[PDB]
Amino acid sequence: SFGGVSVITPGTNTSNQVAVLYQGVNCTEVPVAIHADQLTPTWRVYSTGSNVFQTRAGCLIGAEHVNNSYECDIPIGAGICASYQTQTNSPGSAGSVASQSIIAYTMSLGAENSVAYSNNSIAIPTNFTISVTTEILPVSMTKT
Amino acid sequence: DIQMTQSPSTLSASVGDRVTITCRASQSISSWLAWYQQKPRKAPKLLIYKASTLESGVPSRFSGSGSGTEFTLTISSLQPDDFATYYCQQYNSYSLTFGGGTKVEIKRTVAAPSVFIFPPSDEQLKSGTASVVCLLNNFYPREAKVQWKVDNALQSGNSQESVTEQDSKDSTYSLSSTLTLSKADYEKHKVYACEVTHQGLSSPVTKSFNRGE
Amino acid sequence: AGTITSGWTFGAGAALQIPFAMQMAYRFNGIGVTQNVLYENQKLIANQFNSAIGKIQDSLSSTASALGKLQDVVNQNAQALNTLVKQLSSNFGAISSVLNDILSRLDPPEAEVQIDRLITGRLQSLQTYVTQQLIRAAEIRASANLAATKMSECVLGQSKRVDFCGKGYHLMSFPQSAPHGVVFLHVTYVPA
Amino acid sequence: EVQLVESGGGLVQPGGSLRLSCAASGFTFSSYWMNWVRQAPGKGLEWVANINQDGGEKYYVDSVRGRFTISRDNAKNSLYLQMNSLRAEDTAVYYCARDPYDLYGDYGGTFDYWGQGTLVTVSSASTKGPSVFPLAPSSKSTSGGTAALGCLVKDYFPEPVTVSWNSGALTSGVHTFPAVLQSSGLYSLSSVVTVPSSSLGTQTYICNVNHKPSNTKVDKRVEPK
Amino acid sequence: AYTNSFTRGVYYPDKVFRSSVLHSTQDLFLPFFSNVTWFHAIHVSGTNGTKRFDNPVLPFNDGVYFASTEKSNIIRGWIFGTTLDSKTQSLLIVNNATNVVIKVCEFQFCNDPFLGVYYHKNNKSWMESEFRVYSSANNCTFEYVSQPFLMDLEGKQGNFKNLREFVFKNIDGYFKIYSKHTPINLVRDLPQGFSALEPLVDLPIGINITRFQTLLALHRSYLTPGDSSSGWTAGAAAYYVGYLQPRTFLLKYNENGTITDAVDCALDPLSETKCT
Amino acid sequence: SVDCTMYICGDSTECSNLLLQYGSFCTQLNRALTGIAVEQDKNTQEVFAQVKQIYKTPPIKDFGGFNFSQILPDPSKPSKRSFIEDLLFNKVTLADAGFIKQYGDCLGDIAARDLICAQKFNGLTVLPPLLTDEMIAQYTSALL
Repeated sequence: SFGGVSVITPGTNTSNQVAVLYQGVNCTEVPVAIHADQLTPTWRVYSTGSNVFQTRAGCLIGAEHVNNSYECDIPIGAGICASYQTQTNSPGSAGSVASQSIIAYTMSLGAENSVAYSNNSIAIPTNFTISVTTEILPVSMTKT
Repeated sequence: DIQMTQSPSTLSASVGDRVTITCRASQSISSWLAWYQQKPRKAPKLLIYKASTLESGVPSRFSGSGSGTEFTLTISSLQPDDFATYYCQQYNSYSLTFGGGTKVEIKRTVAAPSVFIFPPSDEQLKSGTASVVCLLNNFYPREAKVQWKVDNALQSGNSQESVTEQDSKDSTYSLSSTLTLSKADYEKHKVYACEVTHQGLSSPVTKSFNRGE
Repeated sequence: AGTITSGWTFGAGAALQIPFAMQMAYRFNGIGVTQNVLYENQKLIANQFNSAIGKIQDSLSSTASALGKLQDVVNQNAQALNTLVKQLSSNFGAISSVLNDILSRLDPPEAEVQIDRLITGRLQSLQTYVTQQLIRAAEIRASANLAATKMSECVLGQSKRVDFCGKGYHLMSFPQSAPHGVVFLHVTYVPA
Repeated sequence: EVQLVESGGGLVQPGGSLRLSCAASGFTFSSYWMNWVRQAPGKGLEWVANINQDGGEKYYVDSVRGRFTISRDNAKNSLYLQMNSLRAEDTAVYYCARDPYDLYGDYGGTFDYWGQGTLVTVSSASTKGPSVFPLAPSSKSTSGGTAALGCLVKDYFPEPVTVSWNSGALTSGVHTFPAVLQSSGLYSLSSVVTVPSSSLGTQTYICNVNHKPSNTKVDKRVEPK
Repeated sequence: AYTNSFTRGVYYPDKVFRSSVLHSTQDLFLPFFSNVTWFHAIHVSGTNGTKRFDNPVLPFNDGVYFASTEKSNIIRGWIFGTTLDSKTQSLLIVNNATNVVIKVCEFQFCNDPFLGVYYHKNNKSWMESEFRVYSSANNCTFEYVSQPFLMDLEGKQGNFKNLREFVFKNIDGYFKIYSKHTPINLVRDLPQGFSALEPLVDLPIGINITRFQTLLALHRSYLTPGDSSSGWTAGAAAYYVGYLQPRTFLLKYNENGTITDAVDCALDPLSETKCT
Repeated sequence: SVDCTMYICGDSTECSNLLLQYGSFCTQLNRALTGIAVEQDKNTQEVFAQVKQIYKTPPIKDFGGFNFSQILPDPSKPSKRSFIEDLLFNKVTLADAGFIKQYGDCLGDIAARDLICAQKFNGLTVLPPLLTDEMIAQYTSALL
């Protein structure tokens, strides 16, 4: 067994807690790869625990699996996406530092919808919007 | 150096409730923090050392925890004895520093103050000055406002006030306000009034007297 | 200027000055909505456009991240040059990475061998760099052609292609300069 | 009984010097660091100075550095603090406390034992006995209600002052307010007690004022007009 | 006991000046957030008596990072070498009150060597007059003498001020010295913060050193070889020792060429990312 | 994705030292392929992901007589995929699926009969696609 190791981290400005993805491996090999039994108890925590999530891509450690689906912040692979989220309850407070954590979940395709299809009905908009969006394209390289 | 900042500066809780005072160091002290209890005019007593070790003979109600830079002293079941100012200190590095101090007070039902006004004694007048005193007796909470009026004129810069420590039995506070004036000034005016506002009072209490009468 | 003043005509030939309100009326005509909609709602539409533009100022000002498409190009080239520059340091199996050293170090009969190692390697690195540039340049030129088409179709006129000019029934676009690239401020009609 | 008694407080003019001393008992004095901490009333507790068990190593807060010297006589079981160039700011209550060993470091226990304190006042004012004026009972209410009376102890320096009523006979309902430093620089305070209106005339009320620094004692009878 | 040596132990990897660039190098450094062993000095105490005077011999390993906060400069110097006994050359660095001398001789080391300044009762003076590192020496390869300097001779106890850090490594048989001295009066005892060490001296001795010992000093006490930590002891002082390990680091050179920060590459996965 | 070190040096200390002399060749190569990898994900997002919300068809098929049944996903079969597309998957040769290969099952001269396993041997790894097949179908369902 071998594979790539990719670190899923939020920006350093936000935090320094990370989650690691061991690509194309089973969770089993990571405790065996290093001698967890040999190591100190401080080291032992990292090998195994409830906080391990296994995915098709590999074994992701450091991220709690979540049922809820959200937009994909960072792509893991196999449809799993990781993000740094905390639920916050504070008055007039942005999500402040709290027990925050890194979560991994099946990336939400988006809010699912449905259309009331019928033989006899149409949906015609009453009002509209004039919007402006930005499309950016590179024109030229530096003339080296 | 390191600065320790406690919060809140003051708090009032009822008996039996849980109180939590926090202390925040400017930089990591590690475990080097201790807590002290101080009663009015008495010397401080050491409650906790190494952030969480109870000093011998200290009541078990007190406990202290901490991690990182932030530390907390909790009092599981507040008792009347507990009234005092509590200070955190960090022995981690020199110079040794104490926090500002948190004054704890026993919360009791609101009580209105009895108000009395005292005119200057004849003996005092013989000196130069006249001292008018206004006593506010046994009220809670501590916040109380006193305005002085000489023939319905507001007074400023001529008053001083003092407040007693919370009463042992009553858990109430008392306050004295003294208005000082020259003998000459005093003779000038007829009516001396003391106006008091407090949570306890639905309407203002004013006690007054006439100079000659 | 032509886009504001002349409508689409400035691409077709001599720019024919036309009053602006008249242009959008033609423009709305482009989507399948009659002229009356604009005038009947001219103030609000105008205001809505005005407020809309300001939003872009904030988004661009707020985050640089919007600019990633340009930034990576600059980043990539910088990286390519850095890598190209850094290669100079590699020994490539030669005793040393410095030409002047080798020259000072060895007589020609022996030196030729060592220098040769660097030349084959360094040239190969340079060869690698060039190939990358050609491929990368192709990508940019691909974008340029697209950019030209967008400028051609979107600026010069109202494009019919869905999702060419941005999500929605496209009104018009205002091209904007940028470093090593271009930015378009598409104005799109979206049903509310 | 581990005990620490401080002596030497008093009134001192600016520029003056004093030396306070703390006699210790109940433990092996030679083996421990001793410190001096001060509490200046408006401000808080402040750590003044520390001495190692050996007596050689000595540390001070910056404000005091030239001015104060801490020393100890183990045979004497006494600790001292000599102060110089006293400033008004040095006024405070000085406590001698037994400190922990710095070596403990991250696990420092802090000051285990403390003395009662010695009060030193730095002010230009001279010692002066208080004037005691009666606060006669005045109420605009029916009798039988409670009445308040008291004594005005004014213009004395330095603190402290002792106030008792009826020679300790009358405790309940007594409030002797903390003194305030007046603009003059002299101290003034009042002591009051609430009593039944019926008691006026029947009961004698004597306010006992004792000001040790001035060595004056006063007994004022408070009577209604 | 152990303390957290958060960031410290970084030094300029080479003589070369660099500016405004992030350069990566591999040398023997102190890994970040590594435990250091805290050694202590305790004055005589009550019956229990905490008193400690720790001068054990410690391992040289790859390299040692030594830091100390001294109430007074109790710690005069160090000893480096395998045996620390004669019949072999051993590095000896000691600073008398006057100057610093470095000497290779095959010294006859005392079982418990130390140095010292005695504090006189009559006057304030602190004077060093206890120097018992070795009985004798022979076949001395190299010796160096520094300039005069003034330090705290007298016995005092605590970690009030002086913070001194050193890095001792061997490079190609070279004995290297690095140092940084900053007062931590207000600063915490063994403080958290980052500082870079720069090379003071080069010692071309080429001594193979397995172990080293620190020599504490106080002249109030007399010394004889065979002195087993008896007699009076110096004021409280604490010193730390850590072990260097081969690790990669990314050093940040400021405009000045001063090393503002560093990243332990191996420390954690976050740190590894910074490395790439 | 390919690892230069294993590919060139595969478990040889004496080799890797020689590779270092080469300088930055590997880092760029690994970088180049990785750039390619992300691009593919970008390709799939851009192609399929055109719609924000994911639409689902109503239970009533009455499409004016137009018979969509073949094109719509067939709730039933594993993966809610359509009939016509189902054949499409069948016609092609999938490199591999499941992303899990028994290590032991693999070790000697026969496992390379299993080509992927052999590839697993020489540093050649296949990263999984970010958008899973099931996920891809949903878009195709929605766009439809």
